[PDB]
Amino acid sequence: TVPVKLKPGMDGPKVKQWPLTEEKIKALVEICTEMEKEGKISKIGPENPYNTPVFAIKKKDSTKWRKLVDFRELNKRTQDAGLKKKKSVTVLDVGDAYFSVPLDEDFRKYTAFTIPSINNETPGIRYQYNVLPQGWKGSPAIFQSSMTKILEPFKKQNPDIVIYQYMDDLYVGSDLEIGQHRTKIEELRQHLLRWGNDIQKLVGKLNWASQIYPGIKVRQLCKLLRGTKALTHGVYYDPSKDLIAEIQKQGQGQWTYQIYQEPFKNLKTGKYARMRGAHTNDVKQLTEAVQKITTESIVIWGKTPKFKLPIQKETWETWWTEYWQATWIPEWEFVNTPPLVKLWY
Amino acid sequence: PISPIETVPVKLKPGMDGPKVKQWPLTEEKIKALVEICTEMEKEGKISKIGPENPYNTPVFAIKKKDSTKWRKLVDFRELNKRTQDFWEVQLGIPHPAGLKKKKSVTVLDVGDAYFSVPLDEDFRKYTAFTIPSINNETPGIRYQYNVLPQGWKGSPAIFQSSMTKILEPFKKQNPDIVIYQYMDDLYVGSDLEIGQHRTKIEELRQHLLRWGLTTPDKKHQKEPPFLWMGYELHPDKWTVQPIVLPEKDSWTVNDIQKLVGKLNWASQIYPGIKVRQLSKLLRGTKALTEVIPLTEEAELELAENREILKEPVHGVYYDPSKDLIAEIQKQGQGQWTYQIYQEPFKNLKTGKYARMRGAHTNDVKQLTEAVQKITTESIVIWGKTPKFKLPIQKETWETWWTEYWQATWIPEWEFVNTPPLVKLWYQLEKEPIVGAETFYVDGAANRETKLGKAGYVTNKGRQKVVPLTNTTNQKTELQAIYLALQDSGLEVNIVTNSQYALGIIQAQPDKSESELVNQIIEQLIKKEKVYLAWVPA
DNA sequence: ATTCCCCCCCTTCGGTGCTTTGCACCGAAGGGGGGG
Ligand SMILES: Nc1ncnc2c1ncn2[C@H]1C[C@H](O)[C@@H](COP(=O)(O)OP(=O)(O)OP(=O)(O)O)O1
Ligand SMILES: [Mg+2]
Ligand SMILES: [Mg+2]
Repeated sequence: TVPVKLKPGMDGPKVKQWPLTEEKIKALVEICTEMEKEGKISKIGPENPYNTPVFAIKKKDSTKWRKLVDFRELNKRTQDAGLKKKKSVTVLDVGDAYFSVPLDEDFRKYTAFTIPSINNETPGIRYQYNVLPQGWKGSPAIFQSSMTKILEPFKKQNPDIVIYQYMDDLYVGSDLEIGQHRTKIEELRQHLLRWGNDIQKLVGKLNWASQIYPGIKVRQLCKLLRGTKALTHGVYYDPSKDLIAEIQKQGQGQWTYQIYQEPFKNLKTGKYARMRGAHTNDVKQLTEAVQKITTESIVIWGKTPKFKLPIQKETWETWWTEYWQATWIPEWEFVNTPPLVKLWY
Repeated sequence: PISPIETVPVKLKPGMDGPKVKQWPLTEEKIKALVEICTEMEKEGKISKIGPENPYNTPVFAIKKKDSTKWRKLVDFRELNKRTQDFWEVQLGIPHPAGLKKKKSVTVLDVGDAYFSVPLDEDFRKYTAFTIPSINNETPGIRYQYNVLPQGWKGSPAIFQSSMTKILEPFKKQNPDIVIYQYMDDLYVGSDLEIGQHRTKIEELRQHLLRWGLTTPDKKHQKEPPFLWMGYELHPDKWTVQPIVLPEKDSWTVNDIQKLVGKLNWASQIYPGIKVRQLSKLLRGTKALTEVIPLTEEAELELAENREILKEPVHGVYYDPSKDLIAEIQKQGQGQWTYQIYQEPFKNLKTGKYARMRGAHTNDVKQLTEAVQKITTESIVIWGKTPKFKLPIQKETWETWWTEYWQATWIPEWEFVNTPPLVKLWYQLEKEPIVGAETFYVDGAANRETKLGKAGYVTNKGRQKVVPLTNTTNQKTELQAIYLALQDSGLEVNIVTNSQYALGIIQAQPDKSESELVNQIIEQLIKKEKVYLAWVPA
């Protein structure tokens, strides 16, 4: 369990820290100062060359700021249909019991982060973890391997279905779509805090011929075109490849997403619409869409997709942290090219 | 003497070794200077005499420091630096004088001999060896090994800063009211305590620093305003940049113009509406940093304008957390923008400018939403909070852009000031085909090898033109048949291209671009009333 | 003729990726300014 190492060939994260707000910096300071006295993190110096970005989020409970570390390179560099119950399989979070298992001493130097300061009045204050953090891909494995002794007391005489997840939120699988809001969370209450043109457009849409489904003609469709007229299922996901997610903005706060493994072979397709509300806050809808697709890839497949967001880089980097309310931070590129061909999807 | 601070454990990248670089010849002046600085630093215990270790030697040199007649001894450690482990730098940026509140009690204090006061790891002092040369010619030359932090190593900056922090920390727990800005070893101490009472804590901070062997000389102890801090002349209620002297010359070499652009970029954070684009375009092409560039006409009046802004004195003000942050952006033409952050009219916190061209073809709406993202992050850096904007664009002009753009784009809480010139989109493309319009099927293609391409169009009433062109491309020719569909049609025209490149360049409403072809298309998309476009792959 | 870190701007040049083997975008590196 404890003995963990890095995928052979690379060194460790060296990501810089983006600026933050006082409402976030103060929360991070009050969280780090409190954690230091519990022996969860420890101050370090510049002699550690590693760095991962940090920030804080207000979870939906809206009672306290939770800390978040952009532990993405530390997962990309680390080596090592059961939920058909109901539909939107749902659960809370499991990240506060993670502190009961210490990090390996040889490993702690990689999980280093920096706390910035307003107006840059003081050089950044660096810390490194001492217990298993939240957001590292191995941490659920090291924790589960020894703590599965508690993944049975909640069962007792309860078959239920499957469960599991990826980062920290151990999702459940209760088929019961009733109950007192699933009041059966008694052992889950334990061992968590106490360790333990019409023709033109239509032929355009027929360019989606052999691309998606091989074997089409699209010739009698263009019989009334190309001249001089007045313009007046069965998907295959190999569990070694990465699911890819594509998002397109279609106006009026309507977004379309398609999860595909290979190009033009989509395993999932959907449309997320929020109409007005966020209204001008489009970045809040996209960010919500991202927390909508991702968990879906978790419930049915298991791994987060790589998102080709239709947003600009700077806008996303500036505003994505404010609306984020998820422990995972998926990976994403940015589509700098009109995915608006000719009224498709 | 040398601070009793613990040392930072430093190793070398696994496998590399110390620098055996020779000691390049030095002028007798700098020889005397070096021997004097080195003799005193020897007695203090800063540099220890070296014997028969390995033959590690890094060269030495010496420059005149600040405006003083003192010399700074430095060491070319490029070779050690390349083989020394990597360090995460802690300074995440420089402090700006407009994120500081007005304070009745403020002192500027500087640690003297800052680097040569922190210890250096004993198991690394060897590699820092040096050979002060001989005053005569070949006299052996005393050689020493640095015991303190060297002024030229890569880890020295980070080690001093992280250490100065652990020295100021116990003093910060005792004084929550005090406000300390520590940039390296420069200290800005401010509180709203009584002047007589304040001084008494500036006599106690000094003793706390001295307990860790950090002398604070009372010659560089600024006690009364106007303080000189971070290049700024901070008076008690107003702050300004120290005097900026723009070079005045007849011939303008490339380096002189680079210096002018740098000074005007530094002078644009307080002075309003500084432009450098007409001068920054004299640096595109020529790479000879000595070619005598002749000053044009489009840059001479611009330089004169920049000089007239720098005639009268301007000043900023201090941050007032109670009030509100406002940012007023003004378009200045040719892709240039200005902005002013303030809390009351005619009293600016800091001015600025935006003149970056991020892309090939872009309009003013995108160029404004980029400037908004710049001021937004600069404010999150300086004040930690997003200001409220006063953009000169109509609410519906931005609403139509937000709902007819495939990308997600935002501007935070903003408001519209009716001052010319308002940002606007110069043309629009219809949703559905226009009834009773001449239809133009345009197609242009070339031969990669021969470089000449033919481009033409076919219409619904006989008209059919085809034109050849040379030095073309299978995309640049296609974007020319459209230009032939705009140069013959009336005020209403329907265009049916066949290229995904042609549409994307056209469907983003550009108003200016480098391509003379795209600009010529834009010019004729403006004089046209209702243009329409579509793509069909036949 | 000599150095080191940090922030910024402006220009140049080489990956990169989709494609339309060319064009557009992006990061890194020269130069300049400022600070210590
Ligand atoms: N030109 C430089 N080259 C390299 N390092 C420098 C340079 N200027 C300053 N530093 C570094 C090392 C210095 O100890 C530290 C602060 O500089 P500074 O305070 O001006 O010098 P100092 O404290 O050594 O001399 P003084 O006695 O005049 O204060 O930053
Ligand atoms: Mg000093
Ligand atoms: Mg100084």
